[PDB]
Amino acid sequence: EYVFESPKMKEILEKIKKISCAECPVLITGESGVGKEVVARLIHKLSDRSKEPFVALNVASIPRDIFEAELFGYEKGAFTGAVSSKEGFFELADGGTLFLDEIGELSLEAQAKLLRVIESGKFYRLGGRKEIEVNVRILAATNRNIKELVKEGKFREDLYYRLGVIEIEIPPLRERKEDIIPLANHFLKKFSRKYAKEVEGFTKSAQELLLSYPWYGNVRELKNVIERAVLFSEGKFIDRGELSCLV
Amino acid sequence: EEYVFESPKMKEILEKIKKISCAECPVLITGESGVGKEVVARLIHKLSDRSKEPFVALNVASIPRDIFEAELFGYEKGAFTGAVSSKEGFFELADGGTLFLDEIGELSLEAQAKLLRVIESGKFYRLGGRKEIEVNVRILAATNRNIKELVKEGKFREDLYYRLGVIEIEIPPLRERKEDIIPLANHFLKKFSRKYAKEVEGFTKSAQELLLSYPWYGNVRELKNVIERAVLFSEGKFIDRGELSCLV
Amino acid sequence: ESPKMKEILEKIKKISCAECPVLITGESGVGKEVVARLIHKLSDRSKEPFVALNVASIPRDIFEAELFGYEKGAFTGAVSSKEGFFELADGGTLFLDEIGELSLEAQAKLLRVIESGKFYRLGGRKEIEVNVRILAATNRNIKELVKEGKFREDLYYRLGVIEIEIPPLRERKEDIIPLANHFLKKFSRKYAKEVEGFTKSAQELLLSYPWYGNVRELKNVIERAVLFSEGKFIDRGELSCLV
Amino acid sequence: EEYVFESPKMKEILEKIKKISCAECPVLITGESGVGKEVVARLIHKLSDRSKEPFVALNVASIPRDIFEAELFGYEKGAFTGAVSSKEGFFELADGGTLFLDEIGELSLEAQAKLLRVIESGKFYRLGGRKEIEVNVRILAATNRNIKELVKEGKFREDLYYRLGVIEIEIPPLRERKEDIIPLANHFLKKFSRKYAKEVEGFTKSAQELLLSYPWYGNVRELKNVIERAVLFSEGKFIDRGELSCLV
Amino acid sequence: EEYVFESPKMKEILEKIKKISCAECPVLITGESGVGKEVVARLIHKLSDRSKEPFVALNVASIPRDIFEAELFGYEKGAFTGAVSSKEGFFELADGGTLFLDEIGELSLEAQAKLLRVIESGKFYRLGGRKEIEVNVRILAATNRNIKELVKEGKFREDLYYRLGVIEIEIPPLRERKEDIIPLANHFLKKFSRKYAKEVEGFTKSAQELLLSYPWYGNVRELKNVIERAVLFSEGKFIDRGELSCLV
Amino acid sequence: EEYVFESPKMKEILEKIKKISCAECPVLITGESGVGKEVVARLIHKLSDRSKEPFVALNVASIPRDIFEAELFGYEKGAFTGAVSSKEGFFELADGGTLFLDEIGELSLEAQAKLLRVIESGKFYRLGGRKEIEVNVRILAATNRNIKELVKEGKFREDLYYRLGVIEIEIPPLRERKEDIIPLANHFLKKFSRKYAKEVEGFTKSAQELLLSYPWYGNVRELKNVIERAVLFSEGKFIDRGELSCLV
Amino acid sequence: EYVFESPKMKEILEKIKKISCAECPVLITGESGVGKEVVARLIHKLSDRSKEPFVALNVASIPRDIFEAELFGYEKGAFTGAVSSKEGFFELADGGTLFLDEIGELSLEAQAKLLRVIESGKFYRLGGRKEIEVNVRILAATNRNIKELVKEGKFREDLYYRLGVIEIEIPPLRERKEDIIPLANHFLKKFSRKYAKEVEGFTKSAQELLLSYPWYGNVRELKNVIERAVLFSEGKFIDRGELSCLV
Ligand SMILES: Nc1ncnc2c1ncn2[C@@H]1O[C@H](COP(=O)(O)OP(=O)(O)O)[C@@H](O)[C@H]1O
Ligand SMILES: Nc1ncnc2c1ncn2[C@@H]1O[C@H](COP(=O)(O)OP(=O)(O)O)[C@@H](O)[C@H]1O
Ligand SMILES: Nc1ncnc2c1ncn2[C@@H]1O[C@H](COP(=O)(O)OP(=O)(O)O)[C@@H](O)[C@H]1O
Ligand SMILES: Nc1ncnc2c1ncn2[C@@H]1O[C@H](COP(=O)(O)OP(=O)(O)O)[C@@H](O)[C@H]1O
Ligand SMILES: Nc1ncnc2c1ncn2[C@@H]1O[C@H](COP(=O)(O)OP(=O)(O)O)[C@@H](O)[C@H]1O
Ligand SMILES: Nc1ncnc2c1ncn2[C@@H]1O[C@H](COP(=O)(O)OP(=O)(O)O)[C@@H](O)[C@H]1O
Ligand SMILES: Nc1ncnc2c1ncn2[C@@H]1O[C@H](COP(=O)(O)OP(=O)(O)O)[C@@H](O)[C@H]1O
Repeated sequence: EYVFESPKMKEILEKIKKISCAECPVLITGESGVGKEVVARLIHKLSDRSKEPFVALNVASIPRDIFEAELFGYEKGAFTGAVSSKEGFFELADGGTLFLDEIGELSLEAQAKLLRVIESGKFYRLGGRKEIEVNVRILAATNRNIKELVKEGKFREDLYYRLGVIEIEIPPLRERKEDIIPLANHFLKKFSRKYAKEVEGFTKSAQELLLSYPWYGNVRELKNVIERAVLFSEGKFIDRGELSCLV
Repeated sequence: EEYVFESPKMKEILEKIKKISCAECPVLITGESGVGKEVVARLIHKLSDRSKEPFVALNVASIPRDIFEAELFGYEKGAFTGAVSSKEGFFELADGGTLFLDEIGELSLEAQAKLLRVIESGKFYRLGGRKEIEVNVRILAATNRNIKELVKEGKFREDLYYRLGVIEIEIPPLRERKEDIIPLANHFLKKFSRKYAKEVEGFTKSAQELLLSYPWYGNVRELKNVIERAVLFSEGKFIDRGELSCLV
Repeated sequence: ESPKMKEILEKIKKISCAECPVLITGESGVGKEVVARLIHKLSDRSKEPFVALNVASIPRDIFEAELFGYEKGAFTGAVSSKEGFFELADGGTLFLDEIGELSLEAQAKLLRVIESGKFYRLGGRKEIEVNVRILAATNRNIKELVKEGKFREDLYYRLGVIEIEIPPLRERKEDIIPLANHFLKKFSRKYAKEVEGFTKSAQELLLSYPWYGNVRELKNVIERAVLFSEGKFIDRGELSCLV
Repeated sequence: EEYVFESPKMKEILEKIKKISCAECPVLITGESGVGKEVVARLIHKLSDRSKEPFVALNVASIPRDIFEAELFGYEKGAFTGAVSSKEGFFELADGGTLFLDEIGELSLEAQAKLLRVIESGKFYRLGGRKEIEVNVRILAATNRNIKELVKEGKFREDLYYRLGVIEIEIPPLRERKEDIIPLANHFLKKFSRKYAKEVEGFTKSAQELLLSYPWYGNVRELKNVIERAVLFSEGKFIDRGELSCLV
Repeated sequence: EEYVFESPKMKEILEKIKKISCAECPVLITGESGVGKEVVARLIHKLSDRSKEPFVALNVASIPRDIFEAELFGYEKGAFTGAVSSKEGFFELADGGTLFLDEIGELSLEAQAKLLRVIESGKFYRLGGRKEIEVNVRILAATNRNIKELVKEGKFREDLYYRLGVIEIEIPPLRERKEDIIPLANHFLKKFSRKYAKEVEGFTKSAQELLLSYPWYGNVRELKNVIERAVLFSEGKFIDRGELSCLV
Repeated sequence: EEYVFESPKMKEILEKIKKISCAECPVLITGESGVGKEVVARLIHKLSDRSKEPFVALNVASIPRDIFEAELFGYEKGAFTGAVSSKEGFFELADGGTLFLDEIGELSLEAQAKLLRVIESGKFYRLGGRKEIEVNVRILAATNRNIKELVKEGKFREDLYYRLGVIEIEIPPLRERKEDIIPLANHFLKKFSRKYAKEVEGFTKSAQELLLSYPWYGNVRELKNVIERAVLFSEGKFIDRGELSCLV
Repeated sequence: EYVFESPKMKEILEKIKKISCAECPVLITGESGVGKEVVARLIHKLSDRSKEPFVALNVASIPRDIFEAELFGYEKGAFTGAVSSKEGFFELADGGTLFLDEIGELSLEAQAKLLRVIESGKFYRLGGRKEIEVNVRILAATNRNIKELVKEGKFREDLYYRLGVIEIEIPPLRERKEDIIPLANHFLKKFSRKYAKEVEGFTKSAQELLLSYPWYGNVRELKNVIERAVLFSEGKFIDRGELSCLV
């Protein structure tokens, strides 16, 4: 039950419905805390392979050394800390969608490998000899500006274009004020039920504030700001009171 | 007897703790050295649902940056010359209970990440390989530095900030909680006057005003030590500008 | 269908029935691979395997390693012997994409093989023997690198025997439109779209557009159009905006 | 055999040492390289309520920085390297007794931090261990460097000092306690005389003076050292400028 | 195979390569990339008292510095390689044989020295070892650099230089051996015309002259190839300015 | 063999030696390069209560700083990077005898520090060991730098200098002992005249004046060599102004 | 038949003869290939222990971190792999002449430890505990200027001077013209016999050329450049033309 009631969002939602029934890689960009994952997540549930696996893996939480192998996999002989070939996530999510967060953290080496896989659907295991071919619906995401990284020499130009087929720009909460009040209201519901609190909703005075806050964290920060406000809540409503504590 | 909270902003912070009771979202505590951060964590946990459960407090500074990512989590055998057994973890020891990471800013980028992954997934692996353990530990970070700043310095992962920034408590230095200095004074005095066996009863309007004026840069940490001293050299029941001045 | 590619299809044809290395120069996306991939199909060995490896998808140091194989502990971390991608491609054809990334050593080793067929698994004492069809394809200006001492002179020359310079799409106008269709046909065919073709309206911005990304960017831009396509045709609208 | 406390300050200190011994907070001893800082500590122990309990004393610079925390708190099976046995770390070795940490300023911020915790909690985890060890250690801190200076350079944990600077004892150099120079000189004279089997009964006043006109950059240490040197080169029953002048 | 030594100097070199045939004194060969050094080495081998013996030939440039010494001198167990049992090395491989070092210039310094010994004593130390390995190797080396300036530049050990150089052979470039050009040219053509099965027989005075003219900076190597190309793009029975110009 | 002390200060030392050879305190022999600094400690041995005990003489500079602590105090088991067995530190070697550290100038601030302990407590720990070994070694510290300076620079623990200073003993260059110079010059010419079987008995009057002028910066040693050469190129029964000239 | 028929050379030959009878260190300087090792070798053939072992050893071709251990030997445990206890070349050379060549390479700690041997004649087997005592006649040599080095702080001093005692300076052949022509004939004669060649000598034309060459490779270039000429030799002699190809 995810929210979509703003401008550029009820539009993106469409773009999702139209895309899903595709098989080319989608690229998602935006500031951390806008939906990227969610969006990617949906682009899956609607996709013709919704029932298929959704291997969503973070690129910033993984040692570069592990990742490159964690993803494509290895073969006895390239890893001196493990002997036995484990299938990379690619083979794991065979026929499924593979979402990589913060793409902008892929090795100039990983990226290359990636490209070859987006197009041929083929690749070699790390230290592999047999060409493994699979069926993965890649879903890039990132908070960083690729085009800027492309010039810095920190990212493959030809990898970007191939992902730029379907690109989705997620604008920050601060530019979807039509989302703050609905989302917030989502959250206030989640938590009010999660911590068994008789909290029904925000007051006008409060609703205003929520709309004025810049929400740097965006959707994320609001998620927290309200779990926090739900707990701090004393009566049935929330206004300038608990909120100001934060926002 | 009891503990000490009486100034408005703290009269408050106690409650915030009380409300947070029924929760488990990580908590980010911040105040100058000595302000009572680690005293709040401890209280948050005494109040959380898992009070009876363990409290695994670990100073992130009390361990060389190169061995933190070996003791917090754990260690998979033969990955570093000499391993008597894949190393357990403070995370694993704190499983089911609280894990109070003190002085967060002192986390290596590598672990800052590795923590994030465990704050969301809750699963972790000791070194290279995969997760094979289940840990249910409530994160409680406390730092005396300003997190936000560190974020523009790149020394602190932002996403890890907002993740711990679910509930955020900020302890104001003693010098702003003046209503606390005095009451916090007799608590201590009374404490050592016991442990140390001195007929000390209290302070003199003389000294009190002194205390209530001193800035206490190691707020409360200082106030505790200062007074532990002032009691040791006590002859008369009361303590005045005399025993404090030559010290403060 | 072109002023230079309808010609190249002949050099390829007049070559395939050969056995020496074929350099393939041109910007990113012209078809450097396709050509080679092709060159193979027409080669006396097209029935053999076509090992295709992206020089830059494997860490510099760890290359000669892979590409030429090593024995047991011939170095840092090598548990058990391995086969050089070359060997894998014995009899078949090897395609080294972006020859520009080969360490001055890899080059050094490459050459010797291309000139003797014999080499030494990295850290090996028996000389292995092979017959492989080398298909090099960079997008850089080797001749420069050579000067900047960033590439071996002699290596170039030996590869430069059969050089096939693929000009961009901004120099093959003849190919912009025929291709654009080829993509629309397949993309329409795949994404259940009732699209027939372009309107001279879009066929204009098309043949005009710089196409720095070459045939690839196109094979992309189109797929984007075929998706964001509505009716049966496309025009300045779809093509403009996101492109 | 005995001890020399005949100046104004020392005999004053020999009295604060008494008022303390019957306590248990950490005491920080400052003073140049020779004022007999250890001694003053060992004495506060021979008057303390655990005087029969052990007196663990270690030289903070006699163990490489890296092994220290490990040594000071111990470890078990495993650790970054070479750790293969359990060493209950010095601390425990003195549980109930007294720990003399020689020249603090050499501690690593890690150790400083880890220590500061033990001082207050009295509990700590073996490096690489999983059990919360508890001990009742009397920590006596001594250093020849100026801590406060160090705090500025950020070469020393602030709050650690405040935690040790409870009981601070400033032991001046010899060249400021003159009153002891001769009483002392005698003491060493008696001793080394006995020790080396000599007929040395005193110093001429020719010498009695050299000894007062020396800065003794090695307060007491250098004294004791000079004298013994003398008593050996001595010939008569009295030692005068003649023998000393070679040295002092 | 037929060797094209039909020039005034090359015809002379060959004699040298012959007069030199009866010894084992190291040989240093110098010339541009492709004037056929390895050839002249190979030939030096084929005419040497140890022709029916090995001829190991590695290209210093082909081996990354990380592994070369180890690749050339082998290593002993527990070598600086983090691997088990001892690997022999190209030197031993060439035992009794003739080792050919191509492009001597890239030889590391520590390397050149080691090499310097083997040339004298015939002994060397498996990387990270102790036993002293002896080998009866004939050394033929060559490079496309002018040594002296590397000796001067202090990039190439001096003494070393004066050690191989017992016998030195200068292989001029093609541009100074026009007498080889044409003959070479044919042999190549005859060789390719066959291998590829064509009807082409020779070159026209038209082209013959272009060939004699061209500078040939890729030396013989480019020749063999430029022609292999022609023989490829050959239609008629004779190759003339027509094809030769479409390239060179 | 033959001692040589006819000179005011030498002769005085020789006595300082003797008065000392009845004590087990640390003798900090001071002095230039080749002023007999060794002989002196060898002598302070031949006359000590343990002249029969071992005289362990180890050059604190012929042993690399990292392995120093190793060989000195000793090692336990696989403690450091390259440990295979339980080996005995040098101290132990000389247990009941004398450990003569030639030039404590080069002592890792750790060694120095770790050296102190041994000096006083007579006990020490084997690097990486748990047991506290104890020995009674007579330490003969022979530097040749100005310790006091090093102490300033910080390059020498201050309390170490004071623990070896108990009997400092300067040693005057040869330029400040013209008395020995010619005796020595003779004590040698003899030996070497014998050893090399030369019919040379002594120097001319001319000669000896030089042997007096010359400032022998290389001192006694300096002389020894220089006479040996002389004795060797010697012709007549006399070595005159000449022989000692073109070499001085 | 070793050559010594010129001024400074016939002179040094007299210094060698007197020396030999003497077990003292002897330093040897000169450019690469003047005869240092030859001299070092003669000082031994003439010493009162010529019948003894002459441990010549190349310092540069020996892993710096093994030298000492090689030199002084080691006792078990000395390092990982120290199974038994080997005994350095010193004990190898005992009773005779060891000969470090190019001294300037010893490590500081090496030069130190080296020293005490010169004086005491004792040294400690790496990680050893007993004093090993040998009777070796060190015969250092070098090509670098030690003096200059000491300054830089690369080479201990005492060791410098300790060896300085009898220092021998071999002069470049570019100053021993009198030796040239003689060396040549001895050389030609040699190879001319090793390869069964009809060579008898050189022509005035040749000779003059010789004596005109700087011989940067001093005596050790002349040795090659004659083996070369002796081979390429056609008739009975050798003139400008054959040596010009080299010189
Ligand atoms: N559009 C949305 N509607 C409701 N909740 C959302 C929405 N977007 C994000 N969230 C919530 O906010 C958090 C931010 O999630 P995420 O998708 O990972 O952000 P990002 O854009 O950085 O990838 C999620 O845990 C999710 O539950
Ligand atoms: N509000 C308080 N009431 C009573 N004691 C307190 C209070 N705050 C701090 N203290 C005392 O002050 C000391 C400093 O505690 P701590 O919170 O751990 O420091 P920090 O805030 O830097 O982590 C504790 O030993 C505790 O007993
Ligand atoms: N001549 C062509 N005909 C049809 N499609 C082409 C042609 N040339 C290139 N393409 C398309 O453009 C892409 C360029 O591919 P590739 O072989 O990798 O060339 P390059 O190595 O120059 O980038 C291919 O995926 C292919 O579908
Ligand atoms: N007041 C004193 N009376 C007798 N001896 C003393 C006195 N003070 C110091 N000493 C002696 O002086 C030397 C200095 O000792 P120490 O306590 O270790 O000083 P510090 O720790 O300041 O360097 C010791 O031998 C000690 O026993
Ligand atoms: N004299 C010659 N006769 C016939 N072929 C030659 C001759 N010289 C060189 N070649 C050929 O020319 C190419 C250049 O070879 P190579 O000996 O490796 O040159 P270089 O060592 O100078 O780099 C080789 O393929 C070789 O077979
Ligand atoms: N007093 C002396 N009488 C005879 N020989 C001496 C005397 N003092 C020193 N020597 C000789 O001088 C040399 C220098 O010896 P040493 O004591 O080791 O110098 P230092 O220890 O100062 O560096 C030795 O050969 C030693 O035998
Ligand atoms: N005086 C000489 N008499 C005969 N041969 C000599 C003489 N000097 C040098 N040589 C020869 O020249 C070569 C150079 O020898 P060497 O002394 O080792 O040079 P370096 O000065 O570098 O040590 C030797 O192999 C030797 O045969």
